[PDB]
Amino acid sequence: DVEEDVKGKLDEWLNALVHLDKQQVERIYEELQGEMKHVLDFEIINYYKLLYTRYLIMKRDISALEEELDKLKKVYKKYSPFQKLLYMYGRGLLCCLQYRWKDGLDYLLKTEVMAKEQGYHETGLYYNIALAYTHLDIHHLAIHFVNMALEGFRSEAKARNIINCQILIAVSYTEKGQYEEALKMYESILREATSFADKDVLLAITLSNMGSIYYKKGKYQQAKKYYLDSLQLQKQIDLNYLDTIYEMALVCIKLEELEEARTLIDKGIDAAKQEERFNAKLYLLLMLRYKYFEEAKDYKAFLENEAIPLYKSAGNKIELKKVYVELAEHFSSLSRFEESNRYYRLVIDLMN
Amino acid sequence: DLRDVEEDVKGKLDEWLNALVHLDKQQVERIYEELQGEMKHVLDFEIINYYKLLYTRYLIMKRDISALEEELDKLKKVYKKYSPFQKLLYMYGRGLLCCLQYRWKDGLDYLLKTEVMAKEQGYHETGLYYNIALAYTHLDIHHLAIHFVNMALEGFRSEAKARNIINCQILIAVSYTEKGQYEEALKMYESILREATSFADKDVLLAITLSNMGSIYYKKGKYQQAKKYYLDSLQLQKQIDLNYLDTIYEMALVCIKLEELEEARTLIDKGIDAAKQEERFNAKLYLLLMLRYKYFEEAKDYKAFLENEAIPLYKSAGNKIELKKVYVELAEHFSSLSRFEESNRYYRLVIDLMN
Repeated sequence: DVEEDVKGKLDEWLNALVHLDKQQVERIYEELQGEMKHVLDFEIINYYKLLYTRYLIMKRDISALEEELDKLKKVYKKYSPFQKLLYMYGRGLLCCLQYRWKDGLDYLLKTEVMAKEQGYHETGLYYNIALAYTHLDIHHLAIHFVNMALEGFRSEAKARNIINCQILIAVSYTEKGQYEEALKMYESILREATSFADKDVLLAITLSNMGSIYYKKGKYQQAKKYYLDSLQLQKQIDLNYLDTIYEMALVCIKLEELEEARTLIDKGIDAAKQEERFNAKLYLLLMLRYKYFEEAKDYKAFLENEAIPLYKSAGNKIELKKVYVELAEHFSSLSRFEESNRYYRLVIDLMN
Repeated sequence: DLRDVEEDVKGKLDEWLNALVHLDKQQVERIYEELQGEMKHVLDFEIINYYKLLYTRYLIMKRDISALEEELDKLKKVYKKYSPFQKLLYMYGRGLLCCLQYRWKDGLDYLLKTEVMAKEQGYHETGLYYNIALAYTHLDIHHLAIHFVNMALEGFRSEAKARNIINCQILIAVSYTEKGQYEEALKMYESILREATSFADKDVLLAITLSNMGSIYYKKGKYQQAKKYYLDSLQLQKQIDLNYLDTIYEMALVCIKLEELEEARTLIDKGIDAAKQEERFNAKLYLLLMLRYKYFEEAKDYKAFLENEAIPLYKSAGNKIELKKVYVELAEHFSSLSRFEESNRYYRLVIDLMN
């Protein structure tokens, strides 16, 4: 009977896990570990076990999540409709963390239809669904859920999530649509003045995209300022950082600033050798240096003997296509259209 | 009085809806002719337009594209002020319109918005999921195609509609075929060979399966098997339609690989005359005509037909899939005539269509 407070304590831990109050999550997680050893009601135990999976995604532990999620898998039959709900939710987030967006979406969609049946709501769910749809390129459905997520997030007055939705919205309308509508969304982010944790991380991304938008619009001077501001906001060395440098180095070329361009390129290269995680990005910067600061004779040489054989290792995306097009454009520029056709045909075979 | 006249019409309109959703052709035609004698009595703006949107679905079922536009272009400006369900009917009809016109990318765009409106109104249609996946198939986006058939599949399962369930299985095996997994697709088609016998239209199910199987044996290299599966498919094709033109076009290619040109030459002429009759087959008519010129007409005449008739036709209608095919043939042609610069030109054009 005394474990009915733990039942309520498990519900309190649920609130801290939904609104992501990490300071409250940790104190309850510790308090429970001592009290969870005594209680032996499996509708109360499996409650904690599933909330732990929710705790694991907050602690970004994929491996431990996979372990536990596979354990609860067999016990799924005898769960409560709400406990059944949490399992489907956890696997969705797992696949999202494993970037299996199609598999995650299936789980997250079931997570929605269960929540509706038993009359349960969580604003984070809509966001994840929207993030799922977005990362696998379904625009209309992504926008649908990200609005409902945004509506709920405004009612909860959490500015961090507000921007996250606004970023997604602006990104989607940028992928296929007018930039003037996407720029105002980014502009709305900058005007926003509620200071929170890692707001500067979001602004770094916001500025990075605006730099890209204005780069496509031809407005190079403005784009460079946005790239510059982004870089100085960036505190990491992640993939998003190497992108902005590569993009900014392009702007310097457009603005007849080959010195600043090469400097940025060299820094990108030096920062890319650091890890094998972005080994692909490394050669993108090399190609850029051969293209503008080396002989075209050597640029072709690097593309044929270094670039192409590198992307034998899962360069299947734009990277390998990029190398083929550049070579194709190279020969057709020298009016040597035969070799140009050869590489052009390879581009078609790749985009099968 | 006039008031109860409409009350019964609304009921009869809702009945016409379910017949148009569950595809009851004999029931659709029945209510359709009945409504025409009743719809001239009702004058309610809400009810009249409700009928007009439903009438579009009739035109889709009757596959009357030329009349399908006129009804939609008549509503393209004012539909925004209708009831929210009338919008969904408009977006849906417009979506399938693009599909019937082989503008799948545009069709998908409308269908996806239709699904968004579906969730907004608390009303979904399992048939919609299928069409979305069908559009996703022609766009070669198979991972999303598979995503939507599974929703349609489980939808069709709960609705106990075993016939449409098979349609999903066929579509699944199609994506697997394009995904390179030929063996798992064949074994999937064999399972349909047993399932087919349970339905009335079994002969049209076999013709499709035997066709798609023959296509797999064609991609493997087993051409002698390819013809046998195609021949059995054609022998069941007693109805001249889209599927007929697919089988007879694909078989012609098989007779080319088997160096049986005379039979291939015969098949094309039969397929050409078939497509000339109904103008819904213009896409495949000029596709069949390209085969006629590629092998049995001189190269210059083949080139002339591509530049002056093929491209203009596939440019008028946004049938980019076929326009891609024409560009490659022109690119490969000039490449043989050592006119690489003009060949190179078309290679740049075909890449733009893939982005």
